[PDB]
Amino acid sequence: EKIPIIVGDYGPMWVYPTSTFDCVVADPRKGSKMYGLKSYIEYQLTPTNTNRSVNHRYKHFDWLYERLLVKFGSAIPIPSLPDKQVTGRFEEEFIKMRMERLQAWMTRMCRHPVISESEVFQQFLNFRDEKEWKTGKRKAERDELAGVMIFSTMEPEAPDLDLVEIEQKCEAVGKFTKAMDDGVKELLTVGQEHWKRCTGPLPKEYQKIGKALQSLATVFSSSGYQGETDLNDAITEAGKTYEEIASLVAEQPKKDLHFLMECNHEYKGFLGCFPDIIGTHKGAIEKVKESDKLVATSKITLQDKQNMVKRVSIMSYALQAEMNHFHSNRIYDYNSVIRLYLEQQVQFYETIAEKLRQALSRFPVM
Amino acid sequence: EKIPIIVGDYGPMWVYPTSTFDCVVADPRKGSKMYGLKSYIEYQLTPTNTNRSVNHRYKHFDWLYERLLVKFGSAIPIPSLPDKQVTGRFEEEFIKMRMERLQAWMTRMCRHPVISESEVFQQFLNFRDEKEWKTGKRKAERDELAGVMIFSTMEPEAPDLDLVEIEQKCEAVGKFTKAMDDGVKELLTVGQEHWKRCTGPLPKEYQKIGKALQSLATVFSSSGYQGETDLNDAITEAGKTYEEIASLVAEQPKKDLHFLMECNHEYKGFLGCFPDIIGTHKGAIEKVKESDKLVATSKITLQDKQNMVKRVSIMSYALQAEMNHFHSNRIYDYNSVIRLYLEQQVQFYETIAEKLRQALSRFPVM
Repeated sequence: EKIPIIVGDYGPMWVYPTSTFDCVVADPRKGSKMYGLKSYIEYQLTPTNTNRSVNHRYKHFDWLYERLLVKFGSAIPIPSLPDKQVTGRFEEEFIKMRMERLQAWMTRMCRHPVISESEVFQQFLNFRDEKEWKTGKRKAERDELAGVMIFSTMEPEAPDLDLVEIEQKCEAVGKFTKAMDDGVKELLTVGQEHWKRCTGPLPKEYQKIGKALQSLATVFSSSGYQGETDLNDAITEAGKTYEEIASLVAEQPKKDLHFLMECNHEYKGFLGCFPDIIGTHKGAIEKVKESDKLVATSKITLQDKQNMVKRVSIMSYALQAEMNHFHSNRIYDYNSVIRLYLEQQVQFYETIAEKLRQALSRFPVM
Repeated sequence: EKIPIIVGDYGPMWVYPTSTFDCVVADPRKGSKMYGLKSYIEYQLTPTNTNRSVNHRYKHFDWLYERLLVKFGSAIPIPSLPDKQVTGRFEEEFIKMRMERLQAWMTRMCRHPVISESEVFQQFLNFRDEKEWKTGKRKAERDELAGVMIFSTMEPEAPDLDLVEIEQKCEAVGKFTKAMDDGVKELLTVGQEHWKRCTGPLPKEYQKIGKALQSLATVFSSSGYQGETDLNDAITEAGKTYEEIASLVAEQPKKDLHFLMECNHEYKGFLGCFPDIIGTHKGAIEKVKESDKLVATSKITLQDKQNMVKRVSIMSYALQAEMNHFHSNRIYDYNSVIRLYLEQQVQFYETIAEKLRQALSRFPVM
């Protein structure tokens, strides 16, 4: 099973294929298994590498998830699959957001140099027989090259680093991830906090204003003063213009804030995984310090000792390999969502301004 | 003393001069009257009609106020002079807002067809000797043509109106003013409410955001990942950009909301003069209903009766005359402040947008 690690300017990294490939997930189908009124939803996965489509119910993705988690979980963070919700198994909204989350989940895997070209993931996609599948699902479940053993399939195209060099790279990752986790948890709180404020009390204000104005115009109109008519219209419109800004405001987070939040959630997810991934490397590095203590107590041999080293190094490269894939994608992701949030923001203010500028051009120069 | 009332399409109205004139008030001077460390502030009133300047301490305006109130108070609402404040007699802020309120107060009087061309108001302005003034202040205080008597100087260039027609115009004014008063009191509340929200909790938010972002960039920068540098700068700047929006926001009401509020206060003031002002007329109209009852009880004569009528009509024309001056100016005033508030609003949103659009363009492109 080929899992190579090469070095570079940025340091170790996986070998990214030259012939990249993604995958689409849509067309919420409906399929069946004698139970009466209990038909599970089925999605369609259309790879790009070969155009040959396939179907999969949510339960199969969960299955896929556990496999990937069990197989590489000790080295590669595995994207979280969405929760198992409010018993709303059948309408527009539900399938939509779920299919949205599955789409993003699939693309993550497809983009991963190591996962995307594994047997389990691959066979998960390209399969014809309704039984050619059962065979794979079976082969998958008996693959003992999982857990820590996955490192046994990795081949570093570089020298050894002592136990020392290993422990150090471990600490580093552990300090970055904890830091970024703490950092994203805030960005998430203020955002959720700002969100809650733009969809609630803020609109009501512009709503109270716009109404306050309109009632006043109504009062002037009862004045019964010769020589007026033009103003009460300008006023009344200003109010209605404000009411629309109330709507525009209360309906904006769904166009920008939302994406910024989602991106952060996805990442809070990757981060939540390091607590585990880091405890295993720590134990591994700690177990390699006893090498000397062991060799002297005549428990193992120098060859056994030297293996423990060349072996725990592979671990680092894999956790070096994984981070390098992380950072790579982190930098791309935040640069796109922020770029997106701002753009939407801009248009937002620009739009409001134009709305005011209109009600304005209704009041004479005097 | 000429105080004529003519009729028109809109009905009775004062005779507005053809050669209009305003007056400026600025340059907070400092005068002295041997008390030691007790020098009262003095303002400078520069009429436009003749360019000859004059000085006046606040105490003199109060004096002017009482005179105008005593003289025409039974027919013309007299703008309120600002309160007598927090014992902060000497700095930037205080004199500024006070001088602002005096300026607007003077312009109100200058714009009034009846007040502007009265002896007391006029002499208040154009006077040379430090004694030529004492003479006027003296002449003013002995003018018995005040209170109800002011109507004796009014000349209606129109026929007589009957008690019925009178009571009706009275009710009307009473219903409009009460209505508009109630209406402006709200516009004032939401505004004060919106104000308090833009100078407090709202900025703190954009402040928390901008900081949340900046801490996060700080965390990424500790990552120690080969292949990044450009993003943490874009992020950190976005935060600082938000902090500036916090300032911009918390500092906006002073540029628009403020004028809109002030205009409403001034008017809440005219309205508060309600009452008094339409229950001398109310009493007058009520006293004219007893005309018949009297003439029959042989208390007065038909000639006496017919006088009461032609006489209470003059009152209406003078009042009616007052409203027509009110509405006239009301329509101009609201059309200018609203026009002003919007314009400022527009620029506000336009500015914020431009600020975002900048942090946006810090975007790479990768």
